Amino acid sequence: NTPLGGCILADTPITFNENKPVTKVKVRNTGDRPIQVGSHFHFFEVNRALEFDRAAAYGKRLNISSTTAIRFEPGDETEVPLIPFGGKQTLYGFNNLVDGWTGEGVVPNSERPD
Amino acid sequence: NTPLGGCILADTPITFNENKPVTKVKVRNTGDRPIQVGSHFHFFEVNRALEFDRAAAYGKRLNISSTTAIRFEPGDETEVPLIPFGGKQTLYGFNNLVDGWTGEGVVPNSERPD
Amino acid sequence: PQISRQEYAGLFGPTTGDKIRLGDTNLFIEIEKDLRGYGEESVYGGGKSLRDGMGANNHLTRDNGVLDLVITNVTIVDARLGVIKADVGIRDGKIAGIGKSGNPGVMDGVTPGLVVGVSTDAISGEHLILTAAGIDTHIHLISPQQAYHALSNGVATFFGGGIGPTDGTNGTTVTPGPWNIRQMLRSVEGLPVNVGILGKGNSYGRGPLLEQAIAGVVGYKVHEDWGATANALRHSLRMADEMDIQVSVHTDSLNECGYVEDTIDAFEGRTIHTFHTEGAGGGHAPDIIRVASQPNVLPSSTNPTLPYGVNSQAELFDMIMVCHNLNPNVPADVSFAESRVRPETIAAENVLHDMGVISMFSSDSQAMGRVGENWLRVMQTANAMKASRGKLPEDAPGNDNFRVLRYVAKITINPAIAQGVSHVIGSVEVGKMADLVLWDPRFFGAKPKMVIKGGMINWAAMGDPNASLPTPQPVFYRPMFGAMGKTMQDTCVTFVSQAALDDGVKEKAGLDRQVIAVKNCRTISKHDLVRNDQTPNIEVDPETFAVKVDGVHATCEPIDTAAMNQRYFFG
Amino acid sequence: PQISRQEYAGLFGPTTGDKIRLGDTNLFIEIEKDLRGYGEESVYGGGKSLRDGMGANNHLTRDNGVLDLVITNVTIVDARLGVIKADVGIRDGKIAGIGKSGNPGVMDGVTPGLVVGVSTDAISGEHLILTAAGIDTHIHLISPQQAYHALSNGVATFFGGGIGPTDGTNGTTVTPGPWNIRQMLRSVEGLPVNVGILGKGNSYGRGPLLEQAIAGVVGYKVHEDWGATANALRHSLRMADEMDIQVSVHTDSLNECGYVEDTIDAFEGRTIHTFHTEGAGGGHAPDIIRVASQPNVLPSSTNPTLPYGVNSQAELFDMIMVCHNLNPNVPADVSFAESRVRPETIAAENVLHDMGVISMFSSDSQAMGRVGENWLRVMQTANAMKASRGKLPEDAPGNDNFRVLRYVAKITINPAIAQGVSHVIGSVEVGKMADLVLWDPRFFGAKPKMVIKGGMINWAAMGDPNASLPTPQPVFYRPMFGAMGKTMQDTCVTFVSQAALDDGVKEKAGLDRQVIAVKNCRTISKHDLVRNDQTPNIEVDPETFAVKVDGVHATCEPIDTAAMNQRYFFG
Amino acid sequence: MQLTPREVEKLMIYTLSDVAFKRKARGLKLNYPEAVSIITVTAMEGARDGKSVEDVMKEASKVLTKDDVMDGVADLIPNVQVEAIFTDGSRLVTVHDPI
Amino acid sequence: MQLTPREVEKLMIYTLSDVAFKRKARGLKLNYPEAVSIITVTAMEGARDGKSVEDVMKEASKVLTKDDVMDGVADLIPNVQVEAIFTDGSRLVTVHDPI
Ligand code: NI
Ligand code: NI
Ligand code: NI
Repeated sequence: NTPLGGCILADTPITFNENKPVTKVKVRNTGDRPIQVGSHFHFFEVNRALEFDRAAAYGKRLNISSTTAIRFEPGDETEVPLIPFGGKQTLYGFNNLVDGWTGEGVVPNSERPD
Repeated sequence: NTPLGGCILADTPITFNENKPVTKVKVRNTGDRPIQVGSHFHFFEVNRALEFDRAAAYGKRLNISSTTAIRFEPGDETEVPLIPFGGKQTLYGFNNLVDGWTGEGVVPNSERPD
Repeated sequence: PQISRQEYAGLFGPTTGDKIRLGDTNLFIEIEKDLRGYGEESVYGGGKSLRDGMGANNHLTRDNGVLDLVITNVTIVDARLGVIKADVGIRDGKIAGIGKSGNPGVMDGVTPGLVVGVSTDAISGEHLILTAAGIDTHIHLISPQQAYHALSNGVATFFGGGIGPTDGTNGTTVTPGPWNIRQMLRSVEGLPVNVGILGKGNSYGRGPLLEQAIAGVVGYKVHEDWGATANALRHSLRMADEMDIQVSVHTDSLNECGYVEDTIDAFEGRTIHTFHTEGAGGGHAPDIIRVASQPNVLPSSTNPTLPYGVNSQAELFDMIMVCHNLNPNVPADVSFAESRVRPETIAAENVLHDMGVISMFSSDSQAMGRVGENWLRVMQTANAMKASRGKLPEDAPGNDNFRVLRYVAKITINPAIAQGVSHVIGSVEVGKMADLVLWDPRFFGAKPKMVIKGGMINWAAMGDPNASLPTPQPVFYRPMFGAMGKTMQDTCVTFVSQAALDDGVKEKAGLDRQVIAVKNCRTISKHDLVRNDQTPNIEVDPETFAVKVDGVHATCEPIDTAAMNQRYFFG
Repeated sequence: PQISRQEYAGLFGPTTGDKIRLGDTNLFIEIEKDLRGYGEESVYGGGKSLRDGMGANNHLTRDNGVLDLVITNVTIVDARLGVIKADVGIRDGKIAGIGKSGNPGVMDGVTPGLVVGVSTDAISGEHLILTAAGIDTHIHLISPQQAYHALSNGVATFFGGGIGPTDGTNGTTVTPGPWNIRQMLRSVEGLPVNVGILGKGNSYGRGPLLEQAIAGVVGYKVHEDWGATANALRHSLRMADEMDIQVSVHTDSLNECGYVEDTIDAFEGRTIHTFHTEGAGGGHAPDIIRVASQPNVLPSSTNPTLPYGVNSQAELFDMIMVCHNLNPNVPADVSFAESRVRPETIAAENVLHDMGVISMFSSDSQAMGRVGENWLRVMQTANAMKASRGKLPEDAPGNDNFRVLRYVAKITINPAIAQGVSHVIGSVEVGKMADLVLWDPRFFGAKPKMVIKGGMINWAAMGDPNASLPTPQPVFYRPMFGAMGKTMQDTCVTFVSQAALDDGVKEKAGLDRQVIAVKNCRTISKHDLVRNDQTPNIEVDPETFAVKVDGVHATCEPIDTAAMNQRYFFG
Repeated sequence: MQLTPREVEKLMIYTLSDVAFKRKARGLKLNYPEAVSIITVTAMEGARDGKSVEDVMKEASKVLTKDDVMDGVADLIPNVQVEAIFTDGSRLVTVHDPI
Repeated sequence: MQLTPREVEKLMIYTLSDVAFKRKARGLKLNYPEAVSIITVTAMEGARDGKSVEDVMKEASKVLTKDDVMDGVADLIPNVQVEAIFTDGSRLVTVHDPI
């Protein structure tokens, strides 16, 4: 039995988007104010204050569940797994740093100077 | 193997509409000319020359494959199985004898003039 | 990464295999399919997937696909292929697509007819249930407030007739003659529901029926008070053939012109809508249910009898005296009711709904019927028939989808098929109109959150308008922007015959409402009705009024406590 | 009653489980489903089911459902859910339904959308195959007779550009400028096929591309002869975003502006149609197939290379000299061809079609391509890949449906998706236009009996018109009533952009043909293409031109004798 | 609360019942709306308490007599109708002449 | 009185609180609207008495238990919102699960 509006949930955990590369990066908040980045935000077009390997985040979002965001306090250093965007991988907006195209590139991580 | 444009049919015979009542009737051609009745022709609204139990064919067609027709020569008497029409069982045209639906009467073969 | 379904259900809602309890009933509905790739779930909020360059996109609305509104992952309950979890899209007041939403340029597996952009405004689809709005084929136009009570329970479509509180209207759903029809088509301009006017189907000539068809009637009405004669039906059916409309019947309960078998001969196997197939509302007493055995018939039912209660026998002996102005002192008036109050057919009606014989559900509002208890009384019967008759052979071994899908079809898709408006409204399918209802599973079938009509919210649950949120008390239902100004007329549909549409009723009668012509009323049968295609043999005893279906006595014991009533309502 | 399938096949044709051999090939197609209740099969003839009060009915045509034409029991070969036996309905030049035909009043299980009446004219669907007509995305408008040869093989839709036999047109599919576009949109009035004009996509400014979009072009064309620069591409796509149209590319084979990787950077991951993805027709030599690995790309292919024959190597060196006026004496002209005649990519192209990478199939007519051998060369490749690579893991254990459904998708639904005309034409689905082809399984993919366009027969096999039957010799194909008078224009569609349709090109250019605006060209990807959603990794050796797909060498040995050619054709 | 219009209008009828039993406490002859107000509240309260249709009809007839109302109020009330929510659902309550 | 619409609608919620307290006196398990009525009135009365937001939130949680309501009413009420006029002005009152 279960209460009103309850869910008799099956004993099985959910599996997220598999067969997609993962990139672990150490992100440290240099600024004196807190920063929180959402699931689908493009980390390459984030604040300049955050010190990390910027070049490794080409067309790559957070490797966490959709919707949710992870908070960074001033100074605190946190490791974050990153996953590449799906479909055509054509991003626009954020800070006018790239606005479209994809990097990718089989064998060399080249193109798009900044 | 099969020739070009041929059909490799499976070893199984086709089953034509089951769970529908059957009515066997002896039909004799009194007239001196031949008569051929098609699969979906309403047997009650046929030529007056054919001598048979007319009342039994209330909204009933021939119990043979669709399209095909069976020929009757002058004088020749042939037994023919009859099947009732599908859907709403409401027939129109032929000889203006009924032009309506044959009611699935509540147990008796009654209603309408003949 | 991997995470448990408990935290997923708390944010994104259920998925494949999860069962949802429908309020305080014993019914549980399992998700048959999830049309989404796990990982890219689309939801709106502070720092969520639906932002610039993530869920949205820089392309224009003209690029057929950019939605006007999206329901962020909801559990659909449709009769065609329901009990599925998917993002539903709205565009031009119609259902664009059902599957996965977002930006295909940066998300994998996004459905082509379902993309979020600059034109979309999201709805919190999670932890809720979506469905097609209800239709009521028996509506006496006695009061215009009736619609607010109907729309307050998930019924955004009306079908019937009347002028106002006239005794003529109080007993019969008719708007007789072109003058009354035009005045009612014009009064409906100030109503927040779809309407289908029914004319009087009592005539020997072809002309008086033709006048009403060209005036703008979706069908005809044949009442026992106006004379349900073999000629009144023959001529109403003859005209309904050439006009492509549906005739509704309330047969002669006095057995004056003939018996039930004589009126079936007068039908001539032509499709017809039968009100109150049980017999409380009307029809050839005692064996009316006998009509539900033929295929041409489209059986509907009034809702004061469903569910079959212990105290139902007492109330209907006094109720019958007001609707058809019958006197309690005249012997012919009271002795006539003694047969119509037969309790054996009311219990049979309830099991016939479970078997799939009574194909739809109506009300007969303010004349032996309640308009604001329709979806409720459907789910109340579903709880009683599961607790007594148990799970069906067609029903699944671990869920009650088959019964719910069969029962929601009686109020959503089947009444729409009957009155020739399937293509417009009926089911949550692509290309159809956006007449949808949203409710919490806790308040399912009784109290919805919102009521979307033509892609705009017409009616919804709302708190104090001066407050800082829409949830603070007093939370009572009020008309929304979809029921204000010119948008009420735009989003509502005045149904008529093709003859009337071709003649130019919209211009002649000056209707700012949307005008769609009814069609495919005559060729349809009981097999075309969803989840209720059974035509079983019937045997009814005329003395004690006992009903036997296929040589088996059809009955059930009454219930004292029904599901969802004093626990949610006040009055 | 019971009867054998041998006598049933001789009258009513095959059904569930029956396999049909496609001509002299090794391919057999099995029926996956039969949408009909056995017993009431609908066929026309002397004393058959389709007569007054049997298959027909006394109700009017305005009762939405009465068909204008019905195909009596045919084996459909659609890429969505084909290989089914069902009665197909035609009404208002569109598909009204697919299932069972006849009178629902006297026949059980008749589909509501499909009813035969007084308005229907039957077609002998039995012992024949039905399919959607073919589309050709690479058409140089060099000669108007080209359409007769195309339509004589089941291709009732064209897509390309040109003025006439100008060297400019002989090498590039372009109708450049509003003047040339109006003259060609107006010359197409006397053509019996659908047409989609492509403008020149070679400009640095927005303006010159806008002038063509508003004039009436379905897309743009970027050729190496007119300069396939990164700017010509990046600015053509920028306009194709705001206009919702498809750009077709014939990349710089000289590697002048950059390499293939520099042009993929210029695309910026925006959807694009790539002609001759192999390299014979054109494109960045040698690794042009490398472009098919990305998802935004829509790969098509010319048909002189498919199937890969033993003598294909020789004809290309002489053929390449005329199409792009290359001199046999100049060293830079002949040494440039030595790389483009690479035989390793032609064998890879054939296997890539089987794998489901090359999503569609074109021609490049009268410029390294044949218009009248499209459907033929598709089925010729299907026979070669089955005989060499064998049955696929996705393919069934006893039939070759998966391969045929994958291969028919390349000429029917995928080119329609690419050029944004899916909703109009592409598959045998409900609500789509009636652009269908009929052939005997004996003559499948080479010679059809009829060609229905907009519900009327446009072209068909016809004998001596003076004879007592249509079958007596000489039987050569001639234009029918669907290609005569004003009916040719009615049944054919001149595709344009929305921007052009909104401006009023039908009125400005004075087009008596049907004018439909293309849409959903930008958001689509490789996954939206039917049966060809694979995006595998690629590795191409630049010295010997060897192609490795996912670390496996992609090639196959050539064939000397192909299926259906000498046995059916004469010349 | 999600009060449907049927529930909102059933509050103005209860507001009158408190004024009817407050005036009854002082010893006043009830008028037409006051008499019907205290007659209908016993059906709604009866349905809330779980009483059957038979019980509430007879109980509604034994609330007031001819001396408890004004002269002529019994003549204009030969019947009193009202809908209340019972354990099985909404049911009609017809009280034929309660005085 | 110059009753603004916000004040007029706050009377129909008080009419229900008297019916909720009257049914509580007879010993009846309150339903959804009745439970929320008597929960919201304590916030309006609390704000009238001059009680702080902290006091009225905790006081509104200690009015009824699971035995004082019907089976399932606690499951469908994880939060109760209402606005009352305090000494400083109109303030929100969110009661997270009072049962
Ligand atoms: Ni009635
Ligand atoms: Ni070319
Ligand atoms: Ni070309």
